[PDB]
Amino acid sequence: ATIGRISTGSKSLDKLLGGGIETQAITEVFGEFGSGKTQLAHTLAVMVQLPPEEGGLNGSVIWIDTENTFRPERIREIAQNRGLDPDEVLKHIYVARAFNSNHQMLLVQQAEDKIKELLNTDRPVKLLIVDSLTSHFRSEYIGRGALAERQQKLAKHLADLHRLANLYDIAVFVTNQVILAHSATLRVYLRKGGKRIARLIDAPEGEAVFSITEKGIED
Repeated sequence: ATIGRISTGSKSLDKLLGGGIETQAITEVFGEFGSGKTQLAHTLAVMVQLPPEEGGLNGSVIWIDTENTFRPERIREIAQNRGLDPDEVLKHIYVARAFNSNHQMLLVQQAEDKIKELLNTDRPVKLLIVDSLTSHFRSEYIGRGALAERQQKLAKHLADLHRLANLYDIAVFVTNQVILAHSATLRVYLRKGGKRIARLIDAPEGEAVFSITEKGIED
């Protein structure tokens, strides 16, 4: 299948990304606490629901929330301010809270069932968010021996995610609060300037700049 691209809501960030985040890929955003990673996730969860000519993929969203940071009210605000019905937008976001890293891994398997269920509806899954990708792995795999073990478990989790992205034409978007290997397709470093600034890592070589607004994010 030909890939799709989901606009972020920011023209600046979209250019940095070549149009938006890609389906059949894992995009990792990483940066310190408060950089805006979860804001970007909320914005994408709305943008993907737009029709293709408006930068969306008429898609549903699966959201694996590991830090209890999903906020329906924020979805409502973003949807309303972009001309969309808040309750309809929320209906197409399927959220599961991951209790620990093992549960988080199982939730990826369960996600495949929902992806199959919606595959031939008018709104197939087009975005799968994991926020935070790494928080449970950080708290559980710690101390001598943990670097190898944690990295192996993460890699396998990411391989499961890559398979869903590639098999079912989905954009996977993951967040990571920050010498280690990484297996995401594209890594985006995000930092706070009221501006937020994004740079592609190990990959346009410039930087994108955007604001957090009532529309999610925008230039």
